[PDB]
Amino acid sequence: VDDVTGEKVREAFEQFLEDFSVQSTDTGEVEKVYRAQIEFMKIYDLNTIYIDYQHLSMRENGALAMAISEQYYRFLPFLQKGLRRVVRKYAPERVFQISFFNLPTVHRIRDIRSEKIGSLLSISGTVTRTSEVRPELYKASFTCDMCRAIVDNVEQSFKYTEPTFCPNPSCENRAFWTLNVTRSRFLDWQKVRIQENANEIPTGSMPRTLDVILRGDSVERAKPGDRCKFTGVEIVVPKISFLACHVISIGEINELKEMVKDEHIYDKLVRSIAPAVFGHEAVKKGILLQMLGGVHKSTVEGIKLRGDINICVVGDPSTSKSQFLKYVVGFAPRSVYTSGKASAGLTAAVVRDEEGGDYTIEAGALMLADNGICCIDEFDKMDISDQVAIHEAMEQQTISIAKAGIHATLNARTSILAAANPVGGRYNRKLSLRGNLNMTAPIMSRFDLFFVILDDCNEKIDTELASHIVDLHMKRDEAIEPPFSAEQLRRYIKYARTFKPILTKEARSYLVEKYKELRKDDRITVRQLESMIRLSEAIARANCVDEITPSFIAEAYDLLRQS
Amino acid sequence: PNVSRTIARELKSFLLEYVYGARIRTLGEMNSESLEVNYRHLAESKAILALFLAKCPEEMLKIFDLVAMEATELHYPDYARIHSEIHVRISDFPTIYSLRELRESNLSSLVRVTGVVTRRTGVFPQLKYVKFNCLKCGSILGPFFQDSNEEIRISFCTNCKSKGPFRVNGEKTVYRNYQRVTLQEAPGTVPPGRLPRHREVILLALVDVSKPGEEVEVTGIYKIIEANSIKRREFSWTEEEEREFRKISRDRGIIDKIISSMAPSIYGHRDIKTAVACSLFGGVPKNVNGKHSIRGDINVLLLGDPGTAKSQILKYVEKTAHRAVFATGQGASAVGLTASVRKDPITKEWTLEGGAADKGVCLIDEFDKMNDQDRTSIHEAMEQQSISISKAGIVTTLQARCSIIAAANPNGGRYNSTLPLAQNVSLTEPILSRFDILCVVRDLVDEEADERLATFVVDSHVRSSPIPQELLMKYIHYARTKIYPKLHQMDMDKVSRVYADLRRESISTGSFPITVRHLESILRIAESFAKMRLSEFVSSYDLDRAIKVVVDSFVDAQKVSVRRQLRRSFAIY
Repeated sequence: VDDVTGEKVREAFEQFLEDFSVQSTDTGEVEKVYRAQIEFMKIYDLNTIYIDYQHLSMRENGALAMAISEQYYRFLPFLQKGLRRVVRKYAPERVFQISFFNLPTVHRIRDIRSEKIGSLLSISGTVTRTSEVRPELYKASFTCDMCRAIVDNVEQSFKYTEPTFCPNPSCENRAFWTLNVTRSRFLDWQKVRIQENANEIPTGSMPRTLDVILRGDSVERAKPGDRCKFTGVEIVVPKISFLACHVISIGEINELKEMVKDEHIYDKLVRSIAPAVFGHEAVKKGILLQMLGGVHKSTVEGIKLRGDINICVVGDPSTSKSQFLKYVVGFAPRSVYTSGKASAGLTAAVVRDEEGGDYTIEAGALMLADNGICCIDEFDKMDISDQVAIHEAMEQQTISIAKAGIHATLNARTSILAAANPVGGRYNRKLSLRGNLNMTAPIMSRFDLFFVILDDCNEKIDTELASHIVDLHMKRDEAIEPPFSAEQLRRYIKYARTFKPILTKEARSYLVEKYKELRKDDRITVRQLESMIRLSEAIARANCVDEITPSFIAEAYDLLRQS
Repeated sequence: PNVSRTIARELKSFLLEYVYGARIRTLGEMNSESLEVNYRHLAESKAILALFLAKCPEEMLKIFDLVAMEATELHYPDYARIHSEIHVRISDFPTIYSLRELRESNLSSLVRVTGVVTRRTGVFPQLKYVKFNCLKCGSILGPFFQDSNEEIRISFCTNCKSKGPFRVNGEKTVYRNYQRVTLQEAPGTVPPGRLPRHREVILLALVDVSKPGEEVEVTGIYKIIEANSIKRREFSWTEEEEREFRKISRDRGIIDKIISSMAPSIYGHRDIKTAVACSLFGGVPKNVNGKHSIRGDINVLLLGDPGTAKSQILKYVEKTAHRAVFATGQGASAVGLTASVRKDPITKEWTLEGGAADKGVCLIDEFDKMNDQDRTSIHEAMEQQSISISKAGIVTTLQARCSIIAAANPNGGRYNSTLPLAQNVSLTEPILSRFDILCVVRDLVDEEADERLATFVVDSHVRSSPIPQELLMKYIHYARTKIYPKLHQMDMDKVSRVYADLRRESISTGSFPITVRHLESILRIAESFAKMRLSEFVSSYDLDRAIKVVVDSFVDAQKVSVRRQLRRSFAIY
């Protein structure tokens, strides 16, 4: 019933591609950019086009998009034949790849049913493992047993096929034709592993993973251990796999412009980054400034520097310092939490694949997050191997894996949130931080800020804390409630993240005196100076001011003096 | 086609009219089967043959071997009794491609690619044909199988019409000689942020003449690359840049300018970068009558406080240098010293591969945090510039003459200056003796250092006289591949006089001695400074800087009680 519907949908798709030219001068009326896109790729001949689904959803009141959207695998050669006919008529070794992107709905891996078999789908998640690219047979040149005649056979992406009848009536046999590789176009075929994101896992469930196939020039773009979003077709494999065609490295203005014009935003921000915790404004300040970094870019030579903020919390037992740990992971999308004591895995472990007996690098705790916060609870009960792997991952913003003869290093950006405890639990003011923390100097270094919490019997704030604890124990109390929700705070974090501010001369002249004042207390070296420099642009982004004044760096100087 | 018949008689007339007679007599007398043809020769003769070789080399190779065997048969009688086929070696390919430019358009064509060979396999079984035994009726049936797929499942018998279990019969089957090496992209020419790719190469008719862990140039066809010719000889220097390098090296004492050009991010101090520059520039390897191989590399060891920069500098050095890979690693380490013999699961065999820099520099971060295998492999590579493989049926001694730049931290964070370095670090003396230069930093306090260090590191972050970086990295490759400065016995004996004072004074006041390895180290540091100075030989005052480099490393690697040695070395300072 689709044999006469395929030519009509081919005519509709080529009418959509033929009736839309470019009239985009002076930001006037809109019309699609496809003919100039074909005219641009005429020189390079890659034929790996990108067609927006939002731009295709306006024709036939969306009904053309809804009919293509369910019968995509049954309409795909008609669409590529219509694309071939329009490039054969508008332009004079021929492979084609049509990619669809920007779907209005983002589907998870747990909502995949069998009602969407063959339809298009948007799958978001994180890549766990990757497979080295291999040639895809696609179409082969079979030769006959007696005719010696060439036949161009088209595979169906299932398994090694074979024709049935010879086209030339010189023979009618069904014996074994022989394969030929000259006249058989080959496309790189990669198989990667996608898995469920850490913020959308059900309670007690397992993060179920799946294998997704990818062809064309969409390969060698997906970086391992990065949140990715694919758009493709659900194809069954003799298992329900996936075929992707589009790759992207993923991971209101009336409210944002209203929130950047006032003057008391930062004071509600330090008490709204953790509304369940009573007290501890310094820890909330470091947690709020530890979500967004800055000035890492490129050194005047050619090496990247550590532009991130490392935050470590210490103190006595039974405090609310783990509550922040439970908040970050419940609010930040780029946040991976580990227990620490029960943990190579931290620094991205190595696992083998039997095809070539080849290694792949699993991110684990260390490389799972991108421009985010990796939070490690119980940092002092870990071993020596994972802590020197953390130190090897921290001196240079990269991680190295040396296994089976191959050495591979990669750029992983993370902000360590380390929760530690003393050797005896109770924090004594008798000695230094080094003998009480019980860890070596190097792993103690490259940490921008330390938060020490000590408790005692001070009734005036203690009765308020106990009343807040017993008032919290009810069905959704308003006591916890912040001055504004997280709804505008997420887009504010993203808007401050894409800002990129810079320092001045007065700030540098006050910074040299501040480094002398910090070194007069004396360990303190260049790393703490780099930590307060990185916290300066983070507080500049949080207060949304471009050129920084030294008065906002004075609060960071007071924060360093408070620690 | 019959068009090959007018091609054949064209090149049959070409070989008698060009050096090809000398080429055919050298391949015939050495009972050789490899014939050498430059691409430029026949390309100047006939560009249509070059276009046919660039388009269809598989059908172009069916004419070459036949006309070579015909020329060898009329030049030498009965040559077909011993050698049936003679192949050709297509060299001098003009368009050298990279491994990341291998695309679908380069299929079924000639391509010259650069790389590094690893996990080489020699004379390992390959499959061309098969047979299968059908167990139900017990019958035989056979097709073809090449070198890319796993195997073509046969599940339909002739008369059984059954799905029974089938067995592989290779007891009537083809004879294949297979030698495939996993080639990889070199780390000295990879763009930053990207990863080096890797391919599989087939070697047939050219086995065990390649060295693993070295740069190689292979010309073959692309389909999996089927190599035709191999070359173990190989951002480069040109004619317009080579005259200005001698003009720059002749004026204004460039050794200190290269030192100031080494660290642009921080101010630092010259003790780390002097050892770093002399280790990257290196010395010269010399042998006497084929034996007594001295190590031309310089392995430096950094020590000091955790806060101080040790990784940034190493990373910068690696970026600046050629074939320098920053392996680092602690827990990850795996197979030590990149040299390993191991089994491989793709086809179930034993192979050897030297991991990832035979001429390069390897960078190790956190030297105290390693296991037994990667300490013993680097101790073998520091004792000798070679790693031996003596297992799984193979015995190969591969080049491991790579310079070592290692960084470490002491036990406890603090350096603890009232104790020697042997009690400070967990390492012992023979692994410390391979490292000639031991640079160590300490802690500092007053407004002066606060006025300079913080301002230079904030100047490095507020911005997004010395030698520029591009000219410096081109000068490294230009001086390391062309000159070999020796020494002349005219007045060099004076250093044997001063070593005679300097050895004796280490017994009476110091506890640690000075040996002949320090003399070999200062001669290497002086010839490295002569290499950086681009001279014909080592000068008389290069040894003054060499003895200053060894005094501020050996005296600084001890207690405060060798303080009299700070003034005892002041007479030669």
